[PDB]
Amino acid sequence: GTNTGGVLVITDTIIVKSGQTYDGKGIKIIAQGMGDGSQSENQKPIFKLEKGANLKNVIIGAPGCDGIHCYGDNVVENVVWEDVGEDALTVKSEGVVEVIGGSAKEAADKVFQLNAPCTFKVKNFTATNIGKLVRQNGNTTFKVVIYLEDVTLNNVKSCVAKSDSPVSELWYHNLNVNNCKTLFEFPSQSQIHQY
Ligand SMILES: O=C(O)C1=C[C@H](O)[C@@H](O)[C@@H](O[C@@H]2[C@H](O)[C@@H](O)[C@@H](O)O[C@@H]2C(=O)O)O1
Ligand SMILES: O=C(O)[C@H]1O[C@H](O)[C@H](O)[C@@H](O)[C@H]1O
Ligand SMILES: O=C[C@H](O)[C@@H](O)[C@@H](O)[C@H](O)C(=O)O
Ligand SMILES: [Ca+2]
Ligand SMILES: [Ca+2]
Ligand SMILES: [Ca+2]
Ligand SMILES: [Ca+2]
Ligand SMILES: [Ca+2]
Repeated sequence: GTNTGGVLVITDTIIVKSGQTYDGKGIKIIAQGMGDGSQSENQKPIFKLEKGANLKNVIIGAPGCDGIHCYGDNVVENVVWEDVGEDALTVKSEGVVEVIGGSAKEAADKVFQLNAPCTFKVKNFTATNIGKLVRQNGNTTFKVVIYLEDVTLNNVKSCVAKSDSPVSELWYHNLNVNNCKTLFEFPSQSQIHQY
């Protein structure tokens, strides 16, 4: 990537507009004044992806702040979270959201937080030292469908995925998990399927 070795220091959330692709070309981003990457719920996202916005080829350095906010129909490709903040990426509004490539590390709690009905696919992705890979917002009963395809996880302190919704589903294909308490916390294990 042509921005590789550059560090971009930002002081506000980067807004990517509907239909646009923000291509970092390998830039590393370090956010200032947007949060400390703790579990405080009051930090800013590094990126806000409007519905139909895409993001690719960015390394997000510490502090991870509130990661990437996705408003739906978003492709997030080859994004590396060096040090996840409060959470890495949140689905804020309905649509399809795909994380393809990249990796995440050092998530004290969630990597992916799903706050609206969505189809959420994680493909060709690695994560190390995480609490949960995927959480549907606690105590909600709207439907998410999660796909984990070619995903490798190491050191999962809580679980791979958690939902409190009976109608939600998780499908996985080529999922490799090392050092994990419990793979899935859903109302019923029959919500979890391979393919
Ligand atoms: O980001 C959170 O703290 C959070 C997200 C979930 O939507 C809520 O259910 C709640 O999660 C609890 C707990 O508060 C949190 O600290 C961690 O232990 O995960 C829990 C979980 O149920 O996922 O808070
Ligand atoms: O709830 C749903 O819409 C779906 O649930 C499962 O995924 C089932 O395999 C589908 O055939 C469809 O019924
Ligand atoms: O009900 C609780 C709220 O949704 C709040 O906890 C959210 O902000 C969520 O943790 C997140 O990080 O998006
Ligand atoms: Ca948290
Ligand atoms: Ca949170
Ligand atoms: Ca958050
Ligand atoms: Ca962290
Ligand atoms: Ca179903």
